[PDB]
Order: sequence, then structure tokens, then C-alpha cells
Amino acid sequence: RKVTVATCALNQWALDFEGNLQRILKSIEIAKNRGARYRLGPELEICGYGCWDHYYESDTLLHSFQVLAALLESPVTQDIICDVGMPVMHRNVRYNCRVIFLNRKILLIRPKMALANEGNYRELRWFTPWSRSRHTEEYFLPRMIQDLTKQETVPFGDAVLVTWDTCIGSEICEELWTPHSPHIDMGLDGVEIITNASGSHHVLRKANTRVDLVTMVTSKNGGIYLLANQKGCDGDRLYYDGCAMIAMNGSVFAQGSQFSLDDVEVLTATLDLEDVRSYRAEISSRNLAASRASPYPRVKVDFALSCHEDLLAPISEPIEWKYHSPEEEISLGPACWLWDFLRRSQQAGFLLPLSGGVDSAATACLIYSMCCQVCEAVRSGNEEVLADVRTIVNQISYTPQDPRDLCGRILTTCYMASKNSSQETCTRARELAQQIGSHHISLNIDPAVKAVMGIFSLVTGKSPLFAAHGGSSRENLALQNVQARIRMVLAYLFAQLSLWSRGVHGGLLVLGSANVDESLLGYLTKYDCSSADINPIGGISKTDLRAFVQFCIQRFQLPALQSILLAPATAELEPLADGQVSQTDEEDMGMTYAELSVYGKLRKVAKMGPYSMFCKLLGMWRHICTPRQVADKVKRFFSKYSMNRHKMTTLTPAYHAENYSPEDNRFDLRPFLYNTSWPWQFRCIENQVLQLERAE
Amino acid sequence: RKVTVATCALNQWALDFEGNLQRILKSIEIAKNRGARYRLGPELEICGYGCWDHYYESDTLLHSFQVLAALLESPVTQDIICDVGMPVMHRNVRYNCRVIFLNRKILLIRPKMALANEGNYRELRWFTPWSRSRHTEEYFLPRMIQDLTKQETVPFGDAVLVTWDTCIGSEICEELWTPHSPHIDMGLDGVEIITNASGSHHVLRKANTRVDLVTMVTSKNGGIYLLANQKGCDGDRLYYDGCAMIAMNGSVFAQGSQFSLDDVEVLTATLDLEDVRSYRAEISSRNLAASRASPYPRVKVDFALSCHEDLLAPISEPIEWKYHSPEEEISLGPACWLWDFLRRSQQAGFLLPLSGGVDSAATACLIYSMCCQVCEAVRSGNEEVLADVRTIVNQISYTPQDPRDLCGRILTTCYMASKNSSQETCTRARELAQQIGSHHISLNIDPAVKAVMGIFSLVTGKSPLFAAHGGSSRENLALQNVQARIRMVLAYLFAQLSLWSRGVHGGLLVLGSANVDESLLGYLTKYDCSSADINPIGGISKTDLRAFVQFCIQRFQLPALQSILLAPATAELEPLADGQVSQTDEEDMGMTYAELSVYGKLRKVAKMGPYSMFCKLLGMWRHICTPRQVADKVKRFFSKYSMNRHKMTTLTPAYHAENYSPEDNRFDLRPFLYNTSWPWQFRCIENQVLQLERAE
Amino acid sequence: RKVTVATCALNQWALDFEGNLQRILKSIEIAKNRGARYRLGPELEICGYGCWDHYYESDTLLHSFQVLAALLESPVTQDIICDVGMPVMHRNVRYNCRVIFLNRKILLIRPKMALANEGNYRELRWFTPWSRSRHTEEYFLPRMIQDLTKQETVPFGDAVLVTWDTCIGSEICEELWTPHSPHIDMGLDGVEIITNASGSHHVLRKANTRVDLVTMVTSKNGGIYLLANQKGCDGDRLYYDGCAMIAMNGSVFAQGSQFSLDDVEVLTATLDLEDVRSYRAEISSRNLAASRASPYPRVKVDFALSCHEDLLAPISEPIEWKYHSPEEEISLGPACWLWDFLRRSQQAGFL
Ligand SMILES: Nc1ncnc2c1ncn2[C@@H]1O[C@H](COP(=O)(O)OP(=O)(O)OC[C@H]2O[C@@H]([n+]3cccc(C(=O)O)c3)[C@H](O)[C@@H]2O)[C@@H](O)[C@H]1O
Ligand SMILES: Nc1ncnc2c1ncn2[C@@H]1O[C@H](COP(=O)(O)OP(=O)(O)OC[C@H]2O[C@@H]([n+]3cccc(C(=O)O)c3)[C@H](O)[C@@H]2O)[C@@H](O)[C@H]1O
Ligand SMILES: Nc1ncnc2c1ncn2[C@@H]1O[C@H](COP(=O)(O)O)[C@@H](O)[C@H]1O
Ligand SMILES: Nc1ncnc2c1ncn2[C@@H]1O[C@H](COP(=O)(O)O)[C@@H](O)[C@H]1O
Ligand SMILES: [Cl-]
Ligand SMILES: [Cl-]
Ligand SMILES: [Cl-]
Ligand SMILES: [Cl-]
Ligand SMILES: [Cl-]
Ligand SMILES: [Cl-]
Ligand SMILES: [Cl-]
Ligand SMILES: [Cl-]
Ligand SMILES: [Cl-]
Ligand SMILES: [Mg+2]
Ligand SMILES: [Mg+2]
Repeated sequence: RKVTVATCALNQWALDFEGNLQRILKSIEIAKNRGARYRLGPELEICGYGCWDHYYESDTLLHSFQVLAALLESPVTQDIICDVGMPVMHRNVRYNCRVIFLNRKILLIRPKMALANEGNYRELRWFTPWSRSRHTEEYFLPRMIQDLTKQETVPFGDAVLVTWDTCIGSEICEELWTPHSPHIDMGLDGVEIITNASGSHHVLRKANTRVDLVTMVTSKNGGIYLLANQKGCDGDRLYYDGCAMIAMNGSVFAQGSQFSLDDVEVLTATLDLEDVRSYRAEISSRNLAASRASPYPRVKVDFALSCHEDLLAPISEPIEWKYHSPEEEISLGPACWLWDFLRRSQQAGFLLPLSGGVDSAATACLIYSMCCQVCEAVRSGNEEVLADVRTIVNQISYTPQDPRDLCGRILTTCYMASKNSSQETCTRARELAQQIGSHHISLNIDPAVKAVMGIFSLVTGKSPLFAAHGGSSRENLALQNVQARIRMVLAYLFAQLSLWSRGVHGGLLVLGSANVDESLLGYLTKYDCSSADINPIGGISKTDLRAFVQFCIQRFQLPALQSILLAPATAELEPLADGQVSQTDEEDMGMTYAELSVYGKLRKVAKMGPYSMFCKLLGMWRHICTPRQVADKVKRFFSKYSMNRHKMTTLTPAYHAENYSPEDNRFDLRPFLYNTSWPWQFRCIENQVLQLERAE
Repeated sequence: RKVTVATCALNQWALDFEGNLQRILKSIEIAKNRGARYRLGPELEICGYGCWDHYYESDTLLHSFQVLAALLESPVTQDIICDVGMPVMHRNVRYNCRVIFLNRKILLIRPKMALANEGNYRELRWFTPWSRSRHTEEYFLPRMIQDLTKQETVPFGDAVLVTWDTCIGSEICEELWTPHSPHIDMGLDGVEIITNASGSHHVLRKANTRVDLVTMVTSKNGGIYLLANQKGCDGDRLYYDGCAMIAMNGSVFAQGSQFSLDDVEVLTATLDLEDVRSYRAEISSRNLAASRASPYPRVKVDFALSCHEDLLAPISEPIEWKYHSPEEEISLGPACWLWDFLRRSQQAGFLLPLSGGVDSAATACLIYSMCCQVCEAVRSGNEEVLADVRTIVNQISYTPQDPRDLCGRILTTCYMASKNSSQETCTRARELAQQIGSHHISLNIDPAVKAVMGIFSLVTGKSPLFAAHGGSSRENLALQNVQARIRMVLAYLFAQLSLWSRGVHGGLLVLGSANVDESLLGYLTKYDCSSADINPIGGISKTDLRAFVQFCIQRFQLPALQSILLAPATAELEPLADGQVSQTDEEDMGMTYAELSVYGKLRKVAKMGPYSMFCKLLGMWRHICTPRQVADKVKRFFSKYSMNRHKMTTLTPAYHAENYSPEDNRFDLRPFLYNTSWPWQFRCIENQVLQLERAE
Repeated sequence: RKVTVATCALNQWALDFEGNLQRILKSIEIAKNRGARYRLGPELEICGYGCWDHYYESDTLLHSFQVLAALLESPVTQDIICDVGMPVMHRNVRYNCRVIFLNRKILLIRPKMALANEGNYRELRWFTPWSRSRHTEEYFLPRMIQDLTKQETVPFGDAVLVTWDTCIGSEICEELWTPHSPHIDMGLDGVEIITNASGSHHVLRKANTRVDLVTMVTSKNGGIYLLANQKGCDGDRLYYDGCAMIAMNGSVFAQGSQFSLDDVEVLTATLDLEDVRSYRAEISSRNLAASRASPYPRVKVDFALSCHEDLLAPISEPIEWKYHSPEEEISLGPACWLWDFLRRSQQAGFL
């Protein structure tokens, strides 16, 4: 009848065994206080999901087991079934596993059967899928575990648990949406509870597909579904957004946070198993298509999941899943990201080159949002967060209440004007900093620039001129770039010495402000301020950035943003001749951010090369453009793209948000020395155009 | 009786279909002129091996076929069997394939059955292995091919080719390295000739493994074995080093270049099939197993490998494989990789910061080596090299004979001294430049440094001091780093404007000079000159570098190097107080380049975390060090490594040389925000140390 | 973790049982003193490889067993696993065998599955290949052995050895050179250490082939690989040139002499089993095939290859194989072959 189960989101850290252990323990202790008899944790939670090439290392395996032993001998784990994740090597093959134990015995080790090998995922690099479906083998335990557990071997493979009162089965992360998912046969076999341990990272706007899936599955097959997921940054450019859930028969009973500053969040629910049994009768109490397939092996477990609590235990009522707006998503994720980055880097704060333009502004807003979250958290009684703030600012007695106050201690904004900067942009940056609370620095680079160009003249005997002073296209560009790069040099100097100049220990993380759209076209200066330490908006669309900044006005009460939004998007690096005004980035690029986004998505999402893309747009923009015209747009896109790709190889690491990122380290593997005339492809395009231009 | 076969190495280029088509045609034409009736190409040669995520694009598939259709309708391919590679989608699964055609008819498509998923390889990201052994399906041909070939379908799978006189089998690359390789069962079923198309890249010293393996195989199994490989840079960090070979019954019959400036290099041999047959007939255990061997599907082909060429057509005689010394390898690999960048980037030359030290010196030697190579190639009658040069140099009449004259056209060294630089280092740089013939630039950064520091003072009211002037540790470092990044600002300014100042069109690629040992430890300044466009020595050991440079003294007649070798490895950026001499980078790092090299190899090559590494060293350095000491060495390494790993994320792409490269984009994936205290792991280490101190 | 293993080259002599016995004992004693818990010998080392038509003689079989019984009751062989070779008649078929024993108990008898029948070799004249792959029969022990060992039978066939810490397989000589060698399927089924007892003779310039092959194998397949061989003249035209080796994951860890005037030369190495395991764990195509691999019969053994030696027992470091020039080979081969004639012919010199 009535059972009480727990799932959870943990902020795990790659190879951080000590912390990882304490987090797992805490969740189990929490679940037990709430009356749970089964606890589900995230995929590979013992070592942290993102260990990458450390999985090749045997030490990883070893410590994981030492962590497992600690769990097994811990008095908290008594009388609750615990499903943890670690790597495990069986017969010289490395598997991504679930280790399920109860009262100092291992019940079953259950290896993953479908591995993620797309986008940021590459599990086949380190793990093998279990291929012997509906079968188990005897796994031989480490003497370390034997001595403790008093078992020689345990079942290893595709099996389910049978207890005195129920039948629980495992579905690991992506097995949930893999063709022919375990949950189908488990359902058929009569499995009433299905646990899914995830490690899925944030992706702007796609939170609902996870929820929908679990929902549909429970709706279609009946049953309780448990989903646990990592939450936070585990040591790289991903943010895991654990929307841990508990679903039954198509309804949701517990909704876990997508972004929060909690290291441990536990969901429970009290459900009557008979609701499953009667909901399944409601559908098909009959037989099926006559399948006669090999049935699931069964691990007998001497334990009752439901135990006497009924007399008081309130049944969980169904709930509606509340989603975040896309702007709320943006204001929360990169924000919580930046918080883990700061706290785990053990760095003294951030250094933000603030230009008075939209992106640098958005970046500033993310920090302010971070501060708010921290204040919220501290108010909420979050000891970990309080501990951390106190450690970051060095003040034992400190207690952030006003976000502007915390911000000041944590953020240093820096406006670096050139000879041609307007008074307006300088002002806007000054105002925005004033409003969020940051320590603002305003300086002029021109003395350093004059000096560099002096060195050049001194040695070549030649003086480059700006385009407006009769300079060549090359000279103009070079000059612009020098200023860009001097800014970067200065940014790092302050990162390294500004706190020093204020009488205080420590150094700052440099933050970048490239957006995903310009990153793709390479419309940036190699090694200017586009290269920093971390970039939180690197993966966000320009349009979304504007959207996010306009949303910040009212949510954070920052009026300084209006002028910033209204101002013309221009880079004041070159003097303006009489009769003309500044050129906008969109004219500079030779395409609007809108249409740039389309190329982006057609390229990475829809997997189109130039010919394919030419054909798509030809129809999409059939009214607006002519065949010759789209050819030119596409050609212009691919050439600029290819010419600039090398800029991508060295680009600052970015929070992952859009599934159309051009990021080269993990998500978008590509050449960087292309033939930039695309002779063959472009010829195909021409032929098509010529063919169409034969119509009357 | 006698058959004439060809294999080759092509300098393919990712997505360069036009180019790739022309090079394949050339190989086939060269093959025919030399009398071959079979021609084998490299792995995925139509599209070029390294298209990475473009493999997801239908356009890659489509254009590959268009190339194929071109090959099929081409007169040159008449009466020679052609083994060509491309990706194929079959039943909506994407495979790495060989396509064998003859006289406008596709004979068979052979999919790869084992993929490479380690190191720089990750075929599983985009392809699936064919897994039905000795089995075949019908491939439905694209309409375009049908209209040309008048075929509806062709066999797709694990099949062999039967001619009137022989039986030909395919082994694709990594299949040769798998435990139960195809060549075993193939040889037992009477396949006489085995063809292997590879696409494997350079690794210092590992050339013999490929040779020994193919030789062993034909020795153990009998038969002729052909290997083809890409040669050169196809668009990324890798150099494919085509050691294409022909081997029979354990002897080599043709050895292809490892590094050469040739786009197309064809090997042919004339062999007697009767030698194969009698070699096999002499192995009793083989024959006992061959009269019981499981059969391969055979595609019957109306063709004779041995024609009316028999008339005294001279049988090929056995040869000894000649190898390169490790220094010759270094002298030739990155050199060719550099030529390929220069010509395929359509850039006007290189800009090399030259410090008067070993590594930058090495980089200079590579460029000179390249120059010699180009000169040698031109003297050989190589028309594409001569064209390529004239294009780079914009003078259609130019003929590089002297290596020093070419060098001055395409290289620009740049010495950049600080206030503290010594006169010696200046002169070493200058003397090296004179001797290789580069255009040398000598300047002082001090004016620019003062200007930047003046900016900092104007805005903070504080002035940083060098440690020798009582500055703090941080001040001293900030100061050193500033100078360092200023050098980078200048480097790019000259890269962009130096030719302009000399009244010449174009720009330069900036070369880096980070070695693989410093890259590992993070012993470099983020965004100093460590950050360039490409780094030809970023994957090479400090010890190999010295060895290389010392080799260059006699090989290239460059005496300036001796002083460069003999001089103390010091970075003159800070002033030294008297009573004290300048600190070497080895005491700066806190470890010798030697012990560093060991950490790096134990790390990547032996897959070792800090506990494992401590254990290994403890035994290795048992005489030299005490366990307490070993722990400190290991902890210091791991500490430094992980505090600095972020420097890897934005670091300049390096030519891949060692298999212990710490490169983060492809070869060595790792997190970049570690818990740098390594609590768990260091605890385990201290436990062992205590345990060892108590007992004895 | 770390295991210490031994292999050797013995100057055996056809039918010189007394002598052959003493040399085997010496190797095992040398092995134990150097800390090994496993000792591999050369092919047919009890009787000496080149007995030729004496293999037809029951006496060869009988006396081989008497030697074996001697080894079994010998104190020196306590607590080390010994791989020793002799011919065995089983169900009235004569096989070239490895006999593995431990502490007065025979663990398994592994018959040769491919014989050499070319050049100077002609094993088919006197032996039969074992042809039931991954299969085992009961060998009925001779009474003499039963009374000593208190065993009635022992497994006879294509089986592997499982200890507490590891899995050991046999490849006999020419099996390494066959197309579908045992080491392939063995490595996929988790055999960590492969032992090879050979008896192959000198051929000018061909030494590298043996080295390259064993190296290639452990490179491609992972694992430790031990090779033993006779060294010297056993009674005829041939000189066995024992290039005994120890190799792991594609590197050599011990190189034995090709020509030397030593009767017994033992190689030991100390290796970490964890290095094998992680080397294999890094090969995706291998692991995809290993999770689908057909199983070998296993003889369970109540023994640990890795003992309380772990205490700073120094791991063996990789070495480069040093070869002889063709002239050094000529200078050394026939020279040793000559010393062996002189001393074994009990003659006073040469004319
Ligand atoms: N295939 C290839 N592989 C490797 N490297 C390659 C290469 N092709 C060129 N390169 C090299 O890469 C280097 C590129 O860097 P660099 O020479 O500095 O120039 P680059 O970064 O290419 O040009 C900067 C761009 O930024 C834009 N801009 C201007 C002003 C402000 C802003 C802003 O929004 O902040 C942007 C401007 O319109 C311009 O197109 C060159 O040295 C070039 O030789
Ligand atoms: N976990 C983490 N994730 C992301 N970023 C992290 C981080 N931890 C620190 N950071 C940040 O990274 C930045 C590091 O750069 P920066 O502050 O400039 O300093 P950094 O590059 O760390 O220090 C430079 C090193 O170069 C050496 N050096 C000196 C002189 C000459 C030479 C030579 O051979 O050329 C070398 C010197 O001994 C020193 O150790 C800092 O802003 C820091 O806050
Ligand atoms: N005036 C400025 N002050 C501070 N940072 C700037 C300034 N201008 C540009 N940046 C930085 O440079 C990048 C944008 O380049 P740009 O479009 O030329 O303004 C972003 O990473 C900005 O943070
Ligand atoms: N005096 C110099 N002139 C030109 N390049 C230098 C100089 N010093 C350092 N570099 C560059 O900076 C890196 C080495 O840093 P450092 O060890 O401080 O000399 C290499 O990439 C060099 O090319
Ligand atoms: Cl163990
Ligand atoms: Cl069952
Ligand atoms: Cl400090
Ligand atoms: Cl803007
Ligand atoms: Cl804007
Ligand atoms: Cl200090
Ligand atoms: Cl130009
Ligand atoms: Cl040096
Ligand atoms: Cl040096
Ligand atoms: Mg903006
Ligand atoms: Mg140097």
C-alpha cells in the first residue's frame, strides 16, 4: 500500500570525493527524516558526472569505492534502500553504474545500456554499454567491500528489485528517450516504481521536454517515476539544472528546482501503490500482442518499502509544474553558475570590462542577480551559502542583506575609454555600476596606445593612420585592434592588482562578454576583451540578451538599462569624418543578428552545409529574396564563418545555453583551416541559381 | 602470375571536394601510367578525413557522391579497379566506407567494422560500425548514380572481391589493430591481397609500429598487404604522415614518405601471386585451419589483375624500411605542417617572436627547415610546390634556390627587450636571424610598459614595485605579466602591419613557442605570447627541443645556436638586486624539466591520479627521495597543474607530437575548475606516508 | 596489485633426466630467491626438446613422470606455481604438454594445439594437436603420482588458471605464430598473464622477429606475456638461442641472453596488474568485443600471485632490446654450440 520515496538534486564536483560523500550522506539523512525508505541520487554522483578523461584513471574507480564503503558503514543509511552512481569495471570493462545497497549489503549493480554520444556528451569515450539484456553476471567485490559487507559477489546487470511489497526498476538518464526504453518492458513485467538517475545540463527552453516525457511515460504505462539530477557546476562550462521529479500515472507530485544555490535538495512523496495497480487495470488488465520475450531477472530483497506509517502519513496530492520564462531562465542559470565558479575557484571576485553596451550590461545583471540569489539564500537559512560568502569576503561576521552591498564587495567594473569614446557610453557605464553597487573604474587607454604606436614608428619609420585620416583599410583595422588588445592587457592588470590597490588580498576572475551570434561569425578581435577567464553569456543569443536586459529593468529596478538599450550599437574605436556617423555592428557584419541566428540554427541544429542551407532559405525567404540574393547571403555567411573559425579555438569558455553553440572544445568539433572559397559547394549553389533564373 | 598494384598518400583537405577530386584523379592516372590494375586510396579520401561535425551534414554525403559520380564517368579510371573512401548513409545509419568501382560500375561498398574512439579519434560521434560479419545487404543507389552507372543496387557489407586471377579484401585502418582482425579469417578463406585505407596521424617515434605490424601480419598470414594514408594537414592540429606501404609474405616492397611536400605520392609494386600461394602452402598449422575456414561473401568481377603485362615486367625486389631519427622527425613533421598552413591559409608569411632562447630558436629552425624543403622540392621538379610559393610571394617568376632568400620573404623574427633584458640575448636573436636569413625586428617594450603602469597609477594612486625594489610577490608578478602581454599586443601589431611598413601587401601568422611541458604545468602567462595563431612545437618535450636544436647546428650550419644552447634558461623581465643572479625557469617551476616530463607521462600515458602516481614514484625514486618527499613532489605537481588548467582552455592550437599532450580541445579532455586541495586524494597519500614511517 | 613472475632459459639435454631435473630445480630456487610466485620453463623441458624418435618410447613418458614426481616432492617448489613441460599419453594419444603444479598438487595439464611441421621441426611425427578448443577432459594420474599428490585426476585440455588476484593462460610456442592464436580469445576472456614455453632454434638475423611479435601482441591485446626457451645444444645440429623475455602492454621488461655459457638463466619482473587492466580499459573496439567474448574453462587455485611483497617491492622499468650484429651472432652462436659439444662429448679438444 502506502510508500514514501525520495529523489534529489546534488551539486556534485568532479573528483571532489570528500564533498561528494557529504552531499550524498546529507540527502539520505534528509530523506530518512522525511520517512523515505528508498532514496534515488543522480548519475555518477559519487565521483561527479563531469570527470571526463579522469575516467581513464584507476584512482577514480578506487576512491569511488572508498566513498561507497564510507556510505555502507554509515549509521544514517540504515533501513533505507540507497541507489548511488559510480563507475565500475567488470571483467576489464568500464561501465557507468547504479549501486543499490541496503543495511550494509549491496543488492544489485546496474550498468547503463545506452550511452550519450551527442553534443557535450561523449560517454563512449570511457564507458561501454551493457549489451547482455535481461541478464546478470556475478560481480566480484573488492576485498575492501567484502570485509565490510560480508559478500563475495553481487548481481551485475539488467535486473529489477523485488521487495516484500513492490518491484523497483532502473532507467539511467538518456535510456528514458532511447528507442525501446527499459520502462516499456519493466511495465509489462509489473515494475511499479522506476528510478532514473540523470546528469543532464541546462539548455535554454528545453526544460519541459524532460517533464513531458516522464509525464507521458507514466500516463502511457502507469507507475511511479523518480528522476534525480545533478544541480550546479561540476567543474566546467556546463550547468546541470536538476529538475528532479516524482511522477505517477501521468501526474506530477514533486517538482525540484532548476536553479538554486542549494548543495542538496531532496524531494519526497507519499504514494499508495494500489493507485498504480488500479490505474493499470483501468488501461489493459488483459494480455498484450503475445511477445514471449526474455523476462527481467529478479533480485529478491528482504525489505518492506511500506512500513506501518499509513496511520498518519498523508498521501501526496498532484501538482502543476511551474516553468521559468526564458528571461527568468537567463537571469538564474548563468547566475548560479557564476556563484559556483566564484566559490570553487577560491577567487576574490570578478572583474568586468563594462562598455556601456548591451552585452557587458547583461553580464553585470547576471552578477547582480547572483547577489540577490545569495541574499535570498542567506535569508532562507542556507548555512552553506552564508559560510561561502563569509569565506569569499573574509569577514566572519558578515551577513549579506542588501544585494548592492554584496555586489560592491564582489564585482569590479571597468570602463576603458579610447580617444574616440563618447561621453554618453562612459556615463551609462558609470550609472549602471552606481545602480548595482559595483566598484567602478573609469580610465583612458590612449597614453598606452600612443606609446605602442610610438614603438612601432620608432622602429619602422612609418605612422599608421585611421581610415578617416586617409589611412588604408589595413591600417585602420590594426589601430582599432591595438586599442582592443590594450584593453585586455589592462583588464588583466586590474584583475591581478586592483584589490591590491585597494589594500586587500586576492585577485579577480576576468569576465568576458561575447555573445553566441558574434562568436559564430568570428566578428571579434583575437585576444581583445573577448578573451577572459569565463564568459557567462557566450552561449546566449543577442536577441535574448536584449530581451533579458529589458526584463531586468523592472525585476531589479535598474533604470540605467533603458538608455543602454536605446543607444546605437557602435564600437567607438575610430574617429568619425565630417558628414557621416558611426557604423553599427549589424552593418559591419553584413547581416542582422536575426538572420545571423537563423544561419546559426540551420547550421548546427538542422545540420545544414551551404548547399542545404541555400535550399532551405530559398523557400523560407521566397517572398523576401530572389535566388541570386539568398545565394549571396549564404555565401557571405559561410566565407566569413570559415575565415574566422580559428578565433574559436582560443575563445574563452562559455556557459552553455543554446544548442547551436559554435564552441570548439566540446560541443562543436570542426576544422579551423578551411578552403574559404568553398569552390565545389558554391558551384552547386550557382548551378541551382542559374537553373531557376531560367524561368518566365 | 604477376599483378601490378598501387597505393598512395594524398594531402586531402576537409570539404575541399574540388581539390580532393583532382588529387584522386592524379593518383589513378599515375597508377595507370605505372601499369597498375588496382588503386587503393586513403580513409574517407573523398571528403578528407577530418571533417569532424560536418559528418552530421547531409551535404557531406551528397557532395561525396557527386565526386564519386565524377570519378565514375572519368576516362582516366577505365580498366583499373579503384578503392575510394566516403561516408555512406544506408538504411538511415551513417557508415565509414570503401567504395570499389570498375569501368563505370560500383562493385561493392565495404563499411568500417571497428571505429577508433580514443586520443584525437572519435568516429563513434558520427559513424556506426558494421557488425554483421561476413554478411551483405543491398544498397539502394541514389538516382544520380543510377542514371550514370545503370545499376539499381550494389552489395553493402563484409564481402570480398573475386577476379579471374585473385581475391581482394579490405581492412579499414583500425581493424588491423583490433584483436580479431578481418585479415585472419580473410587469409584463411583465400583472400590473396588485402587493402587498408588509413587516416592516422603523426606521433613522435611511433612510425615503426605501423611498419612492424603490417610486416608481421603478412609474415604470419601470408599474402600481399597494401596500406594507404593521408599525408599532411587536412585542417586542424594533426599531421597525417602517410607511411603508405606494400608488403608481401613478411617483406616490404615499397615505402612511402612520412613527411614530404607532395600532394600525391603513388607506390606501385609488381608481385607474383604464386609466391603468396607457395608461402602459405608451407605452413602446416595454417593449412590444417584453412581447410576448415568459414567463407566470405564474394562479388564476382569480370576482370584480370594480371594482364598482358607479364612480358618481362620486372618483379619488385624487397627493401629495408629507412626511418628518421627523432630529430629528423621533428625537423620534418612540423615543417611540413607549417608549409600546409601557410599555403592553405593564403597568408603572406609568419611572425615569430624570437627571444634568444631554445624554443623560439627551435621554431625558427623549423621555418628554415621548411624553406630548405621547399627549395629541395622545387629543385625536384615539383610544380605544385613551385606554384604555391609563387602565390604566397605574389611573383609568378620566382624560383627559390637559396633557403636563406626564401626565408627572408616568408619569415619575420621579432626580438622584444624589456628594461632588464641583457645585451647577450638581443645579439643571439639577431645572430640567429642573420644566419637563417629572416627579416629581423629589434625593439624595446619599456615605453609601452611605462605608459600602462602610468595609467594604473593615475587611477589607483598606487604604483607597483618589482620584488627587488621591495614589491610584493603579487606586484612583482603583475609587473612581469604586463610586460609579457605587451609583447603579445606588439606581436599582433607587427603581424598585421609589418609588411605594410615594408611596402608589401598581406599579413602574417604569429607563431607560438610553448612546449608541451610548460603547457602541462600552466607555467605561462595567460594571453602572453603563449597565445598566438599556431604553435608548431606545443606538443614537443623540452628535452627533444634541445636535442633538435643541437642537431640543427651541423644539419643547417647555424653556429648562433651554440651560445643559445649554452646560455642559462632565464626570463629577463624583473630586475635583479645585486648579490643575486637571475632565477632559472627550473627553480621557478619548483621541479626540473625531467621530473616534469615524468609527471606528464605518468599522468596521461599511465592514466594516473595523484594517489597512483605517488605509489609509482615512491618505488621509482626510492633511492633518491623519501616517501615524505615524494608526497610533496606529487602534491606540488597536482596542485600547480589544477590551479592552472584553465590556461589550457584558451591556449593556441599546437601540432600534435607526443601522446602525453595536455591539449584540451581534442586529445586530453578535463575539467577546468578543480578542487585544488584534492582533500580525499592527498589524505590517502598522507596515510601511506605515515604507515611507511611507522614500519621501519 | 604487483606480482613477481619468472621465466627462464635452460640448457637442456635430450634424455638427460638427472641433469634436466637439477637445472629445473635451480631455476625455481633462483626464482624464489628473487621473489617470484610463478615460474615458467621451456618447451618439453623435462625430457629436453630434441629427443626425436625417443618420443615413441614409453620410457621417455615414464621417466618424465619420475622427474615430475621429484619436482612435486621437492621443498624448493613450495609456494611457487611451476609451469613444466613433458610429453603425456592421454587416452592413448601422445601430446606435447605443460604441467602446472603448486605445493604438491597438479593444477592442470595443457596440451599443445598447433604443432610445428616444417624446417627442422616435425612434431606430427610423434604428437597430436589438442583440437577441442576451450574444452577439458579428466586425466587419470599414474599410481606413482596419486600416492604422492593424493589426487585421482586432473583437468587436461584448453583451460586457464584463476587465482585470487589473476588469470593465467598458456600459449605453447608455435601457437603464437598461428593465424587464430589462443592469446586473442584469451585476452578477451580476461586472462592477464600469458605464458609461452618455446623450443625454437637459432637462425641468423631472425632474432628480432620473436621480439617484435611478442611485443606487438601485448601491444595490441594488452597483458603480460612471458616467453621461455631452451638455450644451447641439446644433442644435434641445432642451437636453441633462448631469447626469453617478459613483456607488458607493448614494452619489454626483461631480455634474456641469446648465446651464453650458462646452464640456467632466470628472468624476473615485478609488474602491476592494474597497469594491464587500465591499458585494456582504454581500447573501445577491444571492450566492445570483450563484453561479447566466449569463455575459457577455469581451474580455481587457492593462491595469491601478489603477496605481502608489496612493501616498496620496486616495479620493473621498461627496457630497449639490445641485438647482436650479424658478425657478433656468428661469433657467438657456433662458439657456444662448440663449447657444448666439447663438454658433452667428454673429448679432450679439437683438431
Ligand atoms: N586559417 C587560419 N588559421 C589560423 N590563423 C589564421 C587563419 N587565417 C587568418 N589567421 C590569423 O589570425 C589573426 C587574426 O587576428 P587579427 O589579425 O588581429 O585580426 P582579426 O581578429 O581577423 O580582425 C578583427 C575583426 O574584429 C572586428 N572588430 C573591429 C572593431 C571592434 C570590434 C568589436 O566588436 O570588439 C570588432 C573587425 O571588423 C575585424 O573584422 C591574423 O594574424 C591572421 O593572420
Ligand atoms: N579555476 C579557475 N578557473 C578560471 N580562471 C581562474 C581559475 N583560477 C584562477 N583563474 C584566473 O586566471 C587568471 C590567470 O592569469 P594571471 O592573473 O595573468 O596570472 P597567471 O597567468 O596565473 O601567472 C603567470 C605565471 O607565469 C609565470 N611566468 C612569469 C614570468 C615569465 C614567464 C614566462 O615563461 O613567460 C612565466 C609566473 O611564475 C606565474 O606563475 C587570473 O585572473 C585568475 O584569477
Ligand atoms: N569601452 C569599453 N570599456 C570596457 N570594455 C569594453 C569597451 N569596449 C569594448 N569592451 C569589451 O570589448 C568587447 C566588445 O568590443 P566592442 O564591440 O569593440 O565594444 C566586450 O568583451 C567588452 O567587454
Ligand atoms: N625577449 C623576447 N622577445 C620576443 N619574444 C619573447 C621574448 N621573451 C619571451 N618571448 C615569448 O614569450 C614566451 C616565453 O616567455 P619568457 O619565458 O618569459 O621568455 C615565448 O612564447 C616567447 O616567444
Ligand atoms: Cl581488491
Ligand atoms: Cl528470475
Ligand atoms: Cl595574495
Ligand atoms: Cl550594444
Ligand atoms: Cl545592441
Ligand atoms: Cl609577499
Ligand atoms: Cl592587404
Ligand atoms: Cl632556454
Ligand atoms: Cl633550456
Ligand atoms: Mg551590447
Ligand atoms: Mg627556450
